[PDB]
Amino acid sequence: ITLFVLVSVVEAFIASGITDPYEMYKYVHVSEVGNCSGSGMGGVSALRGMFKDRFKDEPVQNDILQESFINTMSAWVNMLLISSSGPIKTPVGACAT
Amino acid sequence: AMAATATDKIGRSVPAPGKGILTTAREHHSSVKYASPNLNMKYRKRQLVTREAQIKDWVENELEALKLEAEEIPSEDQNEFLLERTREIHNEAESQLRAAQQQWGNDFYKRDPRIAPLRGALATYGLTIDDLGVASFHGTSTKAN
Amino acid sequence: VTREAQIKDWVENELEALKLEAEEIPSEDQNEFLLERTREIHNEAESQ
Amino acid sequence: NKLFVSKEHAPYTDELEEDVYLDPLARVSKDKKSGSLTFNSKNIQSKDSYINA
Amino acid sequence: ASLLLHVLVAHKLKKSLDSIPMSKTIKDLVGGKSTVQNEILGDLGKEF
Repeated sequence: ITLFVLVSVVEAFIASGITDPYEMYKYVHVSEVGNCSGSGMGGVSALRGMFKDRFKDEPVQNDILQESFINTMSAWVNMLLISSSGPIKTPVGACAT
Repeated sequence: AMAATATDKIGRSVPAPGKGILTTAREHHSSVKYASPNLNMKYRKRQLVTREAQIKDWVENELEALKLEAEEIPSEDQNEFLLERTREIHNEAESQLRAAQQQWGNDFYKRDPRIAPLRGALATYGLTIDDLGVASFHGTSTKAN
Repeated sequence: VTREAQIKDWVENELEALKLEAEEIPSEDQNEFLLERTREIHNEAESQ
Repeated sequence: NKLFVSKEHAPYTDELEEDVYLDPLARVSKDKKSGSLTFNSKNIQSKDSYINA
Repeated sequence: ASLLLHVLVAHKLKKSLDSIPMSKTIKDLVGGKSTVQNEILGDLGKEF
């Protein structure tokens, strides 16, 4: 799910003619670019590795807990692309997030 | 009196703590010779009081024009033309007043770069930075945090 | 548009009182007393 | 296949990180050497960014 | 000790032992993920 999100954040900046995210920081302060994207469940795959793939002693990462969280999608977005210190409010709205 | 969220910076460690939230103290010190009248409550209050009066005769002036509209075009079923209208005038009046209260009392520092969010948050109540007595730390008991 | 005008001579009226403050108490290092202050007036004006 | 290009650095050096978070007028400029968008020591807390704002 | 230290650090990183030069350091082989620096560190403790 983080791959879906990453690819669209990229494609969405392209749709906006922002080619380098840091161009925002020509116009705005680091603290005024935010991320309010949200998930219903999301991380559903890491959740399984945590609850089921562990239960079988199958090899599973030591931080699948990281990737199950609804708000680490927005975190990798900011850690790989955006570098903002803006707001980070993450919505769980189920079928309407 | 304030609440903020802030991300950190480019990284690769998700579980890491950062200094994004330090931005709530951001203010610009490139010029700090003479006192900002803006910080001074006595000042702001006067400015408000002027707007208060300014609003006063706006409502008087509006209520005047209503008499001239009723004295010439509406019938003797004038009670609800007068109800619906004066009601609406007093709304707008209070709305303007509320916005003035807002401009000079609540949000005076919003558009000011010399007043940090944390500063002004306290400042609206006549509180100085020194007045923040206690800091409730997260204090996880981890070395990192 | 009424408020716009109302703001207009508020800024004029405020800028007037600034001349009277500088003409009597600040020295010939008046450039930054005037910078910092008029700057702040125009902020408040735009905010209103 | 260059659509996603992971940022391998922040716009601020680590030893400049705090200074940026605290100046509300700090903004990025093209670097000479790298040509990429960074925060300069000369634009963080400057008189010129007060005037220019 | 080369073959044992290599197989263990190439395993925690999931890349063949050709992808890993023993020339490099554990800080560079990780990239930034300090969970995986903490794992390679504690694993070598139980080992040597």
